[PDB]
Amino acid sequence: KFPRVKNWELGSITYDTLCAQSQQDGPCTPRRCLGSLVLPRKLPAEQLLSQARDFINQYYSSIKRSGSQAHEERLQEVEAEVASTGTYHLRESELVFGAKQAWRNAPRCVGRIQWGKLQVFDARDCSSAQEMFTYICNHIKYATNRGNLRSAITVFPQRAPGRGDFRIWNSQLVRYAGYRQQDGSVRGDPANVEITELCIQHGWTPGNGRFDVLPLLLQAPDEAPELFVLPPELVLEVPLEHPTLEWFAALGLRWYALPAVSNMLLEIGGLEFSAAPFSGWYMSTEIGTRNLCDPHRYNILEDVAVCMDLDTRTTSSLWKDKAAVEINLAVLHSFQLAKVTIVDHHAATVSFMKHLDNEQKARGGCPADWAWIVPPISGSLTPVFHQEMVNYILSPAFRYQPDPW
Amino acid sequence: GPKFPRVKNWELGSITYDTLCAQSQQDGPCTPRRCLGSLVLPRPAEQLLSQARDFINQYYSSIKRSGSQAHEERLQEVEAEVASTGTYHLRESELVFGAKQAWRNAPRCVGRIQWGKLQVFDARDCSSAQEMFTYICNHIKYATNRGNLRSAITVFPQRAPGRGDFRIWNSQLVRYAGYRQQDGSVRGDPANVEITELCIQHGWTPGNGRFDVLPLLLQAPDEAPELFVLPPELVLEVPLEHPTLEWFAALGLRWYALPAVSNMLLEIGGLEFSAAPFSGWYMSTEIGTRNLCDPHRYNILEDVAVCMDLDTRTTSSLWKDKAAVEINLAVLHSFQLAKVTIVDHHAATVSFMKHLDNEQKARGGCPADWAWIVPPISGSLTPVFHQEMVNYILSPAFRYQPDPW
Ligand code: HEM
Ligand code: HEM
Ligand SMILES: Cc1ccnc(CCCCCO[C@H]2CNC[C@H]2Cc2cc(C)cc(N)n2)c1
Ligand SMILES: Cc1ccnc(CCCCCO[C@H]2CNC[C@H]2Cc2cc(C)cc(N)n2)c1
Ligand SMILES: C[C@H](O)[C@H](O)[C@H]1CNc2nc(N)[nH]c(=O)c2N1
Ligand SMILES: C[C@H](O)[C@H](O)[C@H]1CNc2nc(N)[nH]c(=O)c2N1
Ligand SMILES: [Zn+2]
Repeated sequence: KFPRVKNWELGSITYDTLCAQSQQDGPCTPRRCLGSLVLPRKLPAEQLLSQARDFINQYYSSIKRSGSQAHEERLQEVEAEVASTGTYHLRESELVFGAKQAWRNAPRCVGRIQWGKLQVFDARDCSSAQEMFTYICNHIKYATNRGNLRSAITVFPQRAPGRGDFRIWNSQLVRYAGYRQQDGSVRGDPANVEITELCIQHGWTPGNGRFDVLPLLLQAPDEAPELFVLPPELVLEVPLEHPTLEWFAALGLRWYALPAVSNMLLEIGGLEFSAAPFSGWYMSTEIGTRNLCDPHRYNILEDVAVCMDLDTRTTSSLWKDKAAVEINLAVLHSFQLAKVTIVDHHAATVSFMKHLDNEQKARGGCPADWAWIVPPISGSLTPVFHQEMVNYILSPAFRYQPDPW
Repeated sequence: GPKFPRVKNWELGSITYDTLCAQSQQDGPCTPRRCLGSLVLPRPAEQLLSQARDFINQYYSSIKRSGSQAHEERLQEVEAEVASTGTYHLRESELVFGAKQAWRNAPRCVGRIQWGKLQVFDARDCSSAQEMFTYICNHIKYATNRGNLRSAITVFPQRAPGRGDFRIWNSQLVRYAGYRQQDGSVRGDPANVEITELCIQHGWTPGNGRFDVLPLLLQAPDEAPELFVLPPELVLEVPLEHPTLEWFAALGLRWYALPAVSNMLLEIGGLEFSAAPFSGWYMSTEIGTRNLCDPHRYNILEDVAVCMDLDTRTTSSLWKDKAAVEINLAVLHSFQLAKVTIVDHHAATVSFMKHLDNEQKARGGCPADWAWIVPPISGSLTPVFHQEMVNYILSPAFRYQPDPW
């Protein structure tokens, strides 16, 4: 009736009962599993009222004031506001609780042990792209904290029935340019070709390097996006070198300290926050393995292998595996040297097992997407490989949304 | 778009639609509410007839005689036989076709580019445990072929009306003993503790090494199972050494050549072959990553990292990743030196991508279990990591079944 969940390394079993709290359908059916898909195909008063009620219930329960006078009266306010206006507004503490919960509920995040520690900036009094820019700079400054990174989210004004959304066009707050060449190849980050071209077209003067930090395209409702250059001093970067391989630094590779996602929608109690960028810190495999070694990213494996004089002629010398390990080591080494927060995939997955255990006792379950939780190198060397996981959508939630153009 | 799952490759940017999933007649464990794709384990007159009719239609399509006189005569023959006996029997060529199709349909197999090349040993005349042993030995000789391995399956009599099943008790034809020690530790393969203890219960005199080959426990209908020692000359093994680390040979590690699953049930047109062991050749990660490095298997990572002089006190030295690469390289190198067929995870996943493309054209999709297809080291370094996959159950199929004890 409820899934039995087993860890195959330790032989232990739990039962997920939290999944019964889901009211939002994923992509799978009994005929076929679509759990490996990156995006869903997918991309009213009575229904808003019930999501609103359920969330306010979640909130008064968390502060143990469930059933109290304040609880009853808050349910009255939400109802009164919805019945008259078709929408409502959260109190700041509710917002803070909802933001933490959305992160707690995020199935693709291996960093959730940290979920209770989140600085929430209320930017709902934002009324212009210029104001968005100031809030975003304050966030970057707070979060970066000279390398001692602190989790944060900034929440811009919710979507409203009448008008366009507040949006940040960039997928992250820091992104390196990707310049398409005559010969179809890319200079810089192939993942950002399209945003790079949008920036240029809205007036940005492009450089010509592999690691040019992009400007931000910020959009206030029903207005053209505006371009804002991040002051170079706010964007902490880490030059990559290797503990033992001297030539590695001569690759001139680097990455930014702050992973801040800015294209996801935050849904809390039926309300939708179309711009609500959040940041934590990197797990090294995001940089070392994916951003640098994906064939459709910086694609440096071969280059590194040749520098290592590895036998490139044949897959069976495991040249790819050997080069990837060294690149992941260089990332860890460099971030440690620069005193910038980072976590390796072993430490991260161990803390996630602890999180799974915490959540079992607290909530009777934890929604997790095995394909995203298990790291991109050394999967079975981490405890999460051997752990069964149930994936489902709880609300508050972070969600994908269409690109504004 | 088409009303079938859309399937994307994120490396190449290419898109397909899976129409083959419509042919699924059996539910997996997922629902709209929660994905359970990461679970290792899942869970007749009128029913049999339709399963039979379906398989016969499959057979006649595969030979392009769909709707033909022979086709309608076979259908009639099948229902008459079911009508008077409650069961029916496959023609030889139907068995060969059904076995290949069960392999082709197996979502957890990365080796399926080879599916059309299977030697099908028909053993449906077998009537004793002694004869099972002869068949199995012949299978082992043929499949091993002095290290030039050839895929094969031997099929024993199907399940019958209230009569007992043919079963091989061992989970594989080759398994190393796992001896529980006084201190609670295990000498040998911890995977095989239960089967080892069953062997001793049935009169096997145990050894005391890390790599003692187990005897087979074989069961003819309604008989206690009988014990048979494999003649050592039939069991090809590869001593493990490393191409540059000279001390690696001194570890005395080894693995057997022939991976041969013996506990699975082969289902064809409603008929159930409870003993139908099949074999191919290893992908190297199966030995060097899982069998040697799993914490609950030989668990050699630390020992090898110490020999390599790694810093095992901190996760961030990537000592685990480095040791695993070398163990994997030692597996590849040693199999190559010994002239025993093996495939590395790069070559294997490349060939699985070719298989995906052949099957798109031939059948409009391919059922695939992403968590199983992606190798347990170097995941995103292989092309399959970036390939979305649709998982569903087609028949003919290999299924898990209860242990006979
Ligand atoms: C505290 C440090 C954190 C670490 C080490 C971490 C770790 C990770 C990793 C490795 C991923 C997968 C990224 C990828 O493969 O591209 C991820 C995804 C994600 N994380 Fe975290 N996380 C952290 C904090 C946060 C915070 C503060 C939030 C929100 C408040 C968050 C919410 C999410 C969401 C929604 C995803 C999925 C992103 C997507 O689908 O594009 N995480 N996390
Ligand atoms: C030809 C060489 C082959 C290679 C390299 C290969 C590769 C593999 C690998 C790596 C696995 C996963 C094993 C694990 O993680 O423990 C697997 C599973 C599987 N393969 Fe193959 N395969 C081959 C041939 C075959 C053959 C001949 C058959 C049957 C006719 C077969 C059917 C299966 C099935 C049913 C599974 C799932 C086993 C289970 O769930 O226990 N494969 N294959
Ligand atoms: C807070 C935090 C901590 C550690 N890392 C990060 C960065 C996460 C980057 C996730 C980017 O995901 C992109 C690129 N690869 C899969 C794809 C999934 C996706 C698709 C869409 C439409 C939006 C989105 N945010 N994510 C953020
Ligand atoms: C033909 C071939 C080619 C390459 N490799 C192989 C070996 C496959 C061995 C798979 C063993 O599976 C076991 C051990 N790990 C997960 C678990 C799944 C499982 C469970 C059960 C009850 C039966 C079974 N056959 N498989 C076979
Ligand atoms: C197709 C497949 O689902 C896709 O490659 C996923 C696999 N697992 C992942 N896991 C994480 N953390 N991030 C990713 O981008 C991906 N990509
Ligand atoms: C819990 C998880 O499903 C389990 O550890 C799976 C993951 N992927 C796998 N993939 C393969 N090929 N073989 C396995 O045994 C497993 N184990
Ligand atoms: Zn699923």
